[PDB]
Amino acid sequence: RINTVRGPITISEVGFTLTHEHICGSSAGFLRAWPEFFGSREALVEKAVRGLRRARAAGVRTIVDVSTFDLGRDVRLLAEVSRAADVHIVAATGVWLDPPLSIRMRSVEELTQFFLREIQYGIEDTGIRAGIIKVAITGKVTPFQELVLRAAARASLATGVPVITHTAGSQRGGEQQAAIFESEGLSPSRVCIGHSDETDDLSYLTALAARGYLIGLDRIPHSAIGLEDNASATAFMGSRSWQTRALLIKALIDQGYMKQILVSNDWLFGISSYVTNFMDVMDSVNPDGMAFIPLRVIPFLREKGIPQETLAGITVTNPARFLSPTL
Amino acid sequence: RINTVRGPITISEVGFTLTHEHICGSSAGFLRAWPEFFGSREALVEKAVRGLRRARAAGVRTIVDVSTFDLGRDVRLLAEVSRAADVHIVAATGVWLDPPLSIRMRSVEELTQFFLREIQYGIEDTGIRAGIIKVAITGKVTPFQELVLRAAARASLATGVPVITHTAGSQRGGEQQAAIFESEGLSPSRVCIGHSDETDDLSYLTALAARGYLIGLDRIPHSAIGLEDNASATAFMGSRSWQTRALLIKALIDQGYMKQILVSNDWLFGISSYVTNFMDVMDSVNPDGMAFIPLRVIPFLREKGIPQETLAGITVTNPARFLSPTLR
Ligand SMILES: [Zn+2]
Ligand SMILES: [Zn+2]
Ligand SMILES: [Zn+2]
Ligand SMILES: [Zn+2]
Repeated sequence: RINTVRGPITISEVGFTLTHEHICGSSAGFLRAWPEFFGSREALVEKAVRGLRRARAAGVRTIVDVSTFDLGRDVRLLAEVSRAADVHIVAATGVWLDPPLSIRMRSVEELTQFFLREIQYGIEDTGIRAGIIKVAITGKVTPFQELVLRAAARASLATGVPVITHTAGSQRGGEQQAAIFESEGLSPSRVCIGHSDETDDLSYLTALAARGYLIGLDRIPHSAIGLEDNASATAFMGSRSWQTRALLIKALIDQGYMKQILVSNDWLFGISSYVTNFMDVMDSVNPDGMAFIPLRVIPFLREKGIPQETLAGITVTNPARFLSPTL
Repeated sequence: RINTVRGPITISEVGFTLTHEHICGSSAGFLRAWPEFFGSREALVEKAVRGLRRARAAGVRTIVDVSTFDLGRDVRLLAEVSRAADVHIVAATGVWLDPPLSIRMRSVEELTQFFLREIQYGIEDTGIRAGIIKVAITGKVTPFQELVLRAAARASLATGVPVITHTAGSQRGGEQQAAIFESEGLSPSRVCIGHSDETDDLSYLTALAARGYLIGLDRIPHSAIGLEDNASATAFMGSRSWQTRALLIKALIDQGYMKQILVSNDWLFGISSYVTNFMDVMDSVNPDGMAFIPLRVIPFLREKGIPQETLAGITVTNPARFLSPTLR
């Protein structure tokens, strides 16, 4: 069974899954301290519920919210929006790219204990347990990021929950991450090398898929094409089209690696960790929000001749095998 | 009136005040997410209540907890410990040295609105209003720290609540802060240049005092000594004696600026923002905790011939004048 913000669910219940999403991208404590940054907490909830409901109508049954403590994960927000939209949400532990001093001063042993608290006991005082461990690196894995990766591996080995990575910009990084994970004895089948759609290096992608890593092609709608006069949009969303990103899905299928593909949007319904009003920029690029994958990408890939059964295995079977805890 | 974590109090109720203290030095959300780092939340509360009751029995009536959002300020923790210890606690807004992306991506106008929120409306959903604005600088003041200082000056000018600064480094950080605050139209009498005991540069401190700034001599027990095999120690503590720090208090009094002096410990009862068990290092050096000022420093100054009324001016009158919201 898989832990969600509404409690444990069976594999059969998981359904069509978006494996890399966010309700809100923020900072620890920030939503609670300055909700008016988002208009109000109520407005944010409304926007998230509407948008998750549209994804539900398009067939989405589960999302994995890979916001960590330092991304401002508010598991009570997740629970309220999950219940109202009636969509499963898997919450995360781990460490992203903005750890405060209380996190980045910690040892690998301490970080391991923190991840285990969140997986085995619960997040804060809620009893809601994390279903995945999220880590993030910047180009060259820093000494601290390597501690985070080792603790993630150790916590995955103790609990069976999988690890999902943020690979910054387009600098790849999967091979450096995989080296550390394997030095800890972690199976590649418990790891998703995320944001792998940021690169067109098919040799790089295929070699990781061949080792049994899951490949996250998970920022599919992000594109700043047409927004070249907005430097912050280009930096965040890139200059490649969504079709370019989506065609990597086809490319890995064609190389025989359909079982290794996880697809998502990396969307959110509010964001404070970047420039002010950036949510409006994203919303103008992709009005479909989290429904972008079932509404646009799935038909696109059918139109390129990929069988329905193959797309169902990528959107249903792969996420379930990935999320089901496995020692 | 002055806002505390238990509501408004009158100036006469403030009493002997420690104007630069912390219940817990942490990071936003961290006490909620990992209370077992401190043993438990219950263990932290119990230690803080004992430490504050000890301070109260030594004469303290109010502390100013200058923990910002990014220092993990938990006003519910402060309210609980204040009620149990019967010691007033004034809470802070502002930005310290560890702003997350959601804070450090913000404009001066945005940070002004955030500080105003915490002073005028309340912190989080608690209704507890900040009574001071805390800012921190390093070196010669970074562009972001300058933005924070200006937002602080603007929030001070709109509300009358004072500003207290963390002055780090050896670049006479007080003068850079004063120039920025004065460019905004902020009165020096609304500003405490904190951690001014970190230097022995008396001419520098006197000159600031003469301009009307309050001088925070507020890390007196962090002087250390005896902890040479501890690197984290003298990197965060200091290599001076507490008596030499305390003699700056007398030096400024003798120059004629007793009413410009604020004295404190910069203590806490838990800390997660540095090395693990740094709390144990601190407690070993200063077992008096927040009672160090009244138990050690006030007797030391009395022995050096500073009169009662002068000591009461520094510990009761100066903090009341500083904290009372004043648009001048
Ligand atoms: Zn990411
Ligand atoms: Zn993401
Ligand atoms: Zn300080
Ligand atoms: Zn302090």
